[PDB]
Amino acid sequence: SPIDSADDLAKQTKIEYGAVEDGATMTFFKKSKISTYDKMWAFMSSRRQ
Amino acid sequence: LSTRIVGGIWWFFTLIIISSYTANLAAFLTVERMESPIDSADDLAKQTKIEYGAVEDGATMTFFKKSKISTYDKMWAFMSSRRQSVLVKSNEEGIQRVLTSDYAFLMESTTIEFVTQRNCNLTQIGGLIDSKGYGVGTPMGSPYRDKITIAILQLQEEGKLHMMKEKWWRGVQNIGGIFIVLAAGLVLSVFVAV
Amino acid sequence: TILGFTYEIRLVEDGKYGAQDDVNGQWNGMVRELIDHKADLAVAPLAITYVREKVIDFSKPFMTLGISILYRKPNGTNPGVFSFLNPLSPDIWMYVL
Amino acid sequence: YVREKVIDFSKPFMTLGISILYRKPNGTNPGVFSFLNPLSPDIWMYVLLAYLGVSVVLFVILSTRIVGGIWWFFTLIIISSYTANLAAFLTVERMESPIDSADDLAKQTKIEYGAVEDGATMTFFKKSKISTYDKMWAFMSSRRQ
Ligand SMILES: C/C(=C\C=C/[C@@H](C)C(=O)O)[C@H]1CN[C@H](C(=O)O)[C@H]1CC(=O)O
Ligand SMILES: C/C(=C\C=C/[C@@H](C)C(=O)O)[C@H]1CN[C@H](C(=O)O)[C@H]1CC(=O)O
Repeated sequence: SPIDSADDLAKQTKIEYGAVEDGATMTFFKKSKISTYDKMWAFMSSRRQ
Repeated sequence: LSTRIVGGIWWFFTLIIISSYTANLAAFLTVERMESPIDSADDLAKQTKIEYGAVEDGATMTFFKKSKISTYDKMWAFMSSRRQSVLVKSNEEGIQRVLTSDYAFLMESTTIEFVTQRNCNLTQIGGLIDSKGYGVGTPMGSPYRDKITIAILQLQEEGKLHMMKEKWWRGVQNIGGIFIVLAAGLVLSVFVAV
Repeated sequence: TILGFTYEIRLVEDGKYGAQDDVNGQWNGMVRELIDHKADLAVAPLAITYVREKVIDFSKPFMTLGISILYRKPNGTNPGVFSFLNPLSPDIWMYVL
Repeated sequence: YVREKVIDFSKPFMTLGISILYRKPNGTNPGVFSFLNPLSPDIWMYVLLAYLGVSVVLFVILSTRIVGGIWWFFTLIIISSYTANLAAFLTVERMESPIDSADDLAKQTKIEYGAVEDGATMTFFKKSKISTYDKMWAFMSSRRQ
């Protein structure tokens, strides 16, 4: 289905997603313990390059 | 000769139309039947579209604080992230938030049983996540300090506390429309037949 | 009926089943009500909490329960005729006409 | 190792593993003895009334062409709807599968699964680092009571 949330961004790994390396991004969900943002952090750190 | 080809063209054109309609109807019924509602606490532990919460100032929040379940820990992390935004103090504030907004409210089974007897629009999800007792504190040397397990336990065995508990809160369609359209077509055919 | 004692049921002055403040360490609410010269005897259960069970003579709970989720339920129906009302456009029915 | 560091064991006379006992999927066999394996009988009563109305129309009687067209479209819509419902039921049947491994049990939370209270199996799952067994142990600790 159409995505409409970051939860479905965490669910769907076919669409690649990331952010800026340094700054507020990649630090907010790095320290976060919410499972959606933790899975998104794991996916982004898997594709850090 | 050409009229037979014309009728065959209409025949498989109508076949193509009804095959497309059958495919769309099958897709709609499949996506409707594939959907599932919330039926566990792990649904709230994973899905973050529906915001949730509890009361403030401890009680359940203390069990969130010292949680070791590692899914209840995720629920505590989300609730601490949304402590200032989506969280209420009393039970009635969260209960109306369930009815108004897409909100789920974590409570004891007694109050949830009370509001589901009160309103038929409410439902209970999940079993006993954290086993919680309710009692009455007692003086030192009080008779009911020992008689909570002796006399008040005997009143519970006689069900008088259960008598108070049971005293206070106690306890097609589109096819028919298609048939209506068919009857209207029968009416039109009789009106043509006059 | 157990004892025959006299009692005056009264509202609490804080309105809280109070926990502590970790910036101060003092325990407030009903826990402070048992230390602020009202009743050294325990009164309120504050449900079950571990430090609340460390109060002077916390009795056994008479009632047992658990924590679950209250959630409103969704409901919907499809009355009338909806074979003509597919997610496909009515211009397909115009093409049929 | 929690028992080996306290008392002494011999060499094992036999070796074994831990696996899943489950009820066999043979049984609950659908047939015409079991009711409502096809759809609801209200639609069948409605099409019996439709055939009765068609017989009434043929009794009381260009116009027959549009009677046949209306009957053709009505029956075609009803059979297409039954086909779509049957296809949706078969798709949600084949979409689910019987459990074949531990991760298959870990994904589907419809079937409850646990072990013996404080046994060596639950001790193994508590001290497990693989994510499938960690998820299964998290599910077991969720329903530990
Ligand atoms: C896009 C961006 C920085 C990008 C590149 C360089 C200059 C850096 O990260 O230092 C900013 C935008 N404002 C953010 C902040 O204020 O932290 C910062 C990173 C972000 O987008 O979160
Ligand atoms: C509403 C409430 C706690 C939340 C906020 C304030 C009012 C407080 O007691 O500090 C209480 C009511 N009785 C429960 C208890 O004794 O633990 C607790 C919430 C509940 O679990 O229903």
